[PDB]
Amino acid sequence: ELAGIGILTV
Amino acid sequence: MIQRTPKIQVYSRHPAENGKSNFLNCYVSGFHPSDIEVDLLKNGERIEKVEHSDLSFSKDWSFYLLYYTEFTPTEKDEYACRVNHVTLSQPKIVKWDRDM
Amino acid sequence: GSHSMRYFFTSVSRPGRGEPRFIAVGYVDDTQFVRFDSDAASQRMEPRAPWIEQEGPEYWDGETRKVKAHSQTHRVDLGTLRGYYNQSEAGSHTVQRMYGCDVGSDWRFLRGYHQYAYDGKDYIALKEDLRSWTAADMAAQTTKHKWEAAHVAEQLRAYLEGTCVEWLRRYLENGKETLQRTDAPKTHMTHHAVSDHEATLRCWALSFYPAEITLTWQRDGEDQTTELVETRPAGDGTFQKWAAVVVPSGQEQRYTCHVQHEGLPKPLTLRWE
Ligand SMILES: [Zn+2]
Repeated sequence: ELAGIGILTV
Repeated sequence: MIQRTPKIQVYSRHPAENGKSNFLNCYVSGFHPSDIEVDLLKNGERIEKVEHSDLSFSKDWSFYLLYYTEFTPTEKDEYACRVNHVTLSQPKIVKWDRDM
Repeated sequence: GSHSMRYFFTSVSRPGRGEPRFIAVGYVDDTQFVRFDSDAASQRMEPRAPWIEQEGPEYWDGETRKVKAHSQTHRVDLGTLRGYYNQSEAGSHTVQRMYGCDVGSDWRFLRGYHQYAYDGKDYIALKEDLRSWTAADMAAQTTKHKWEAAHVAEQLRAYLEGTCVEWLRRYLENGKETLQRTDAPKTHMTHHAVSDHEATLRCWALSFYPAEITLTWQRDGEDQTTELVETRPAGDGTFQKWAAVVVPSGQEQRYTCHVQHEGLPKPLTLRWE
C-alpha cells in the first residue's frame, strides 16, 4: 500500500 | 538536464513458428526524457492494435516501456519497430531479426 | 529468498499543454501489481495483478486517495523546482520518485528507501539509516532543510519499517502462486558465422523469473569480454536474455557459457556440442 505520511512538497 | 538514447530490442514472446499465434515485442529502455514515439510495423505499415506497459524506470532513473502486439508470423511478413526520441537525429527502425 | 516492494512515480510538465502527466506503478519483486495514470479513464488506482483484485473497496478508495495526493504534491514540486533552478516555462521537466522496502528470506525488514530525482539526476534521497538526507546540490539543500524541519524522515521511516513491510508480506501471501515462484531459464546456444574465419556463439536464457540472472562466457575457464543485452520482458511474466562472443572458427570448444539463476539447482554450463 502507498505511504500515507512522509510525502511532502520539496 | 540529462538525455539518454533508447536501447531497442525487437523479439517474439515465444520462439517463432510460422502459422502459430504469438506476440511481437519492442522493448525500449534506458531512455530519458520519457517522451518517445514507438510504432510496430508490418511490411512497413504501422500496426494499430499495439499495447504498451505503464511507464516505469530503472535504478539509474532511465525509463523503459514494452510495446507489444498479437501476431501470427509468416515466411513473407517482415516486422520492425520504429522509435523516435529527442536523442535521435532521425527515427530508428529496428527490424525483427528472426535468426539469432 | 529476499523480496521487495517498490512504488515508482513519474511526473512530467507539459509547457503550454496544461496539467503535468502523472504515472504511478507498484511492483512486488519484478511483478507489477497496481497503476495510476493521470491520462487514463478511471482516475483511480487500478489493479494489474490477479492477486491484488481481491482487495476490497476500502483498499482501492484509500489507494486512489493517496495516489491523487502524491499527484498533487508532484504538481506543486514541478513549479517549485522550476523556481529553484530559475528555468524557463518553455521546457518540459521530469520529477521521479521511488520508495519501498526489502525483506530477507525470513520476510523481516532488511532495508528501506526513498529517492527523488529531477530531470534524470539524483535530487535528494533518504540515507540507509532512514534518519538523514543526501542532497545533490545547492538547490536541493533547500528541500533538505525543509524536510528536516518538518521531520519527514521519521515519517517515511515509520512507513518503510512498518506499513511497507506488513503489506509486502500480505501481498506475498495473497499472490503466493505467482510471487513466491521461480521459473528456471530454458537455455540454448546458437552458432552463426560472421565470416570465413569467425563465428558468433550466442547463449540464450528464456522464460525465467525473477529477472535477476547472470550469463557469462569463459574461454578455457577464464571470463571473457562479448556482448550482452539488457534482460527484457517476454510479456507473460517471464524474462529473456542473451550473451554472445565472437570466436575464431574451429575454436568453439574453447568456450563455455555459464548461467546463474535462483531457479537453477546449480549454475549451468553450456557448450556448442
Ligand atoms: Zn540461425
